[PDB]
Amino acid sequence: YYKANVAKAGLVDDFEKKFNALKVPIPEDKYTAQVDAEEKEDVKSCAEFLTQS
Amino acid sequence: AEVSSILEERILGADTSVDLEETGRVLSIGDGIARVHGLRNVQAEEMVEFSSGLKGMSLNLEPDNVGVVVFGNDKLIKEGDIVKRTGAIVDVPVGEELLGRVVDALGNAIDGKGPIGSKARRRVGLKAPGIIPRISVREPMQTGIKAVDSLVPIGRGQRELIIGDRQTGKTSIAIDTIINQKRFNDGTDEKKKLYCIYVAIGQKRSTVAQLVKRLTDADAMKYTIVVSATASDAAPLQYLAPYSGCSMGEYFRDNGKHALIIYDDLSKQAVAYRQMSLLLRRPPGREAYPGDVFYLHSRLLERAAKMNDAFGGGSLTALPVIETQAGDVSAYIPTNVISITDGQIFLETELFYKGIRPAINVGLSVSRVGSAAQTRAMKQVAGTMKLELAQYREVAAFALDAATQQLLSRGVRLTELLKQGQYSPMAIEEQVAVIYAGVRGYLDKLEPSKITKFENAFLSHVISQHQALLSKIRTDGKISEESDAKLKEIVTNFLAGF
Amino acid sequence: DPVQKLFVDKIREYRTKRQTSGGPVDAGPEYQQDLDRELFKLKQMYGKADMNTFPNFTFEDP
Ligand SMILES: Nc1ncnc2c1ncn2[C@@H]1O[C@H](COP(=O)(O)OP(=O)(O)OP(=O)(O)O)[C@@H](O)[C@H]1O
Ligand SMILES: [Mg+2]
Repeated sequence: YYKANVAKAGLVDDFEKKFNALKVPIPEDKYTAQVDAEEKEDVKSCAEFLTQS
Repeated sequence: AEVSSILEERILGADTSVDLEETGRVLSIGDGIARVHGLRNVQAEEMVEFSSGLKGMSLNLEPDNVGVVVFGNDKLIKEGDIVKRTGAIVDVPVGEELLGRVVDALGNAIDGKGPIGSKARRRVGLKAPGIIPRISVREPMQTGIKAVDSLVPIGRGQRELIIGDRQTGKTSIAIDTIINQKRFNDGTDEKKKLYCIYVAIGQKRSTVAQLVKRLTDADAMKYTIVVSATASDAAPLQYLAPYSGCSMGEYFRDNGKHALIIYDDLSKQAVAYRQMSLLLRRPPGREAYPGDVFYLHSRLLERAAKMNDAFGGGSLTALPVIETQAGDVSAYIPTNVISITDGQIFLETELFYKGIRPAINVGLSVSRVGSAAQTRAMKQVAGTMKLELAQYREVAAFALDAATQQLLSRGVRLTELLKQGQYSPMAIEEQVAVIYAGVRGYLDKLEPSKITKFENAFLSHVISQHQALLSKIRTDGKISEESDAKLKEIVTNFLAGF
Repeated sequence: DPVQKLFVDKIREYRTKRQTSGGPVDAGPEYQQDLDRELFKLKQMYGKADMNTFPNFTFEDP
């Protein structure tokens, strides 16, 4: 419909095709470095605190 | 290129036929009223036309001349002009073709967007349905405001009245009601779809434009008609806009569908009628309003019926909006319309500024249908809420013992529960969840300044984690024992976890 | 239908305009002044982005 309602159908076709080809990025888990903390907890909870308790 | 082609397409089809038509000469034109001489066979309240394509209504049939009111501007009509009778009582287009279109009081498209494809016309001045066609109001009209759906419920075929001062939140209630119907209109069953009509009388064009864009943003013009007779439209148009809109809704209710119409305001239709009547020289009455000022409204609000299943089963709800002066509900038009309508919704500025929004004065607001036209879950919960607020309002003017202290606590918790924002109507099951949480002593622990935070967070949590429970409540339409136990555990868990 | 001399007259004037529409005839300076004014207003209301193609993003992670 839209390209049927525009004069320079070529330009809108170009935008449509560029949209189709081009995608968007996605973040990562670098800010999830807190992964490390979990292991540390295993020490107090399961190794240290558990044992002396 | 094709622009001129489509331009020609219009000329290609024209009106060749010239007929021998009766006429009359304008003896005197001034203030919007013409006194035609001739038109010996013109009917009463018939539509006539002027030499410049401008319409009018023959309202007065005196022996020597016909008093005609011009549906438009008056500078273009001269003396000795020509008035041709169209031989048809005033009527307007009707049909689903009008949905999503802004039209003027006479059914002319006002937003561009081409013409109306209506295949049928209906007379504005039609008699109300008799006593036999109707049937008691059964279904609920879901408004989305907690305080209206719980404490002053509205059925389909009822005629509520939204009465208050200027800038207390009346049009806001109207728009919330219009927007809420989106969930039902998007669904599949046609027994819940409700087509909305908004008659804007005397409102400046900027206000109606804001309203129309607000409806478009909420994607609510798929099923809304807007009949705008704004301030700059001659009085004969603001007088007739309510009747045009009511005919557009009469079509729906007569074709088995459901419609909702919102006259906004009727206190300005009364003023336009008074101006017309005073310029036709009819003697004034009390406050200068004509004698037939009650009739004006009673014949209009009596068309909001609830047809029985033999006449289609369709319905037409009405929500007239009145505007009082400094809360003087005792005025003339307010009292007329209060004695015409079924329910009322009193908005008060003292409540608007005290933080209670919508300002609905639950103490005075009434609804004759009451019990009927309320879902079973809401009926169960809002009853206890109503009793609790009724008791609270008695002992409220002050602020000891545990029993009355807890009574005040519960009343205040419920009060802050009923507040709401703008253009965010709630599904009925969500309202039931919130009111159930509030009324079952759960919020009595929380502070009253944090109740809004709870309400909001609880809604956001339930709408995602417990969509299944809300679907159950909606489908079964009651708080069953298992549903009650669930609700109990969800609320108990959430309260502590917050 | 071939009798409404003004019907065919209007059609004839329309045809002549169609033929003569190489450039807006009788445009006058008002044509350009308006065109510019409302194009400018639309440009403001929409935006000042790169009015040929897709602007790029370069988003930022949390
Ligand atoms: N539930 C609400 N929460 C917050 N603000 C509200 C609410 N309802 C209304 N308002 C405010 O009240 C103002 C007036 O609203 P509205 O137009 O609905 O009242 P009104 O009486 O129809 O006004 P008028 O009669 O002058 O047209 C709005 O600016 C709006 O911000
Ligand atoms: Mg308003």
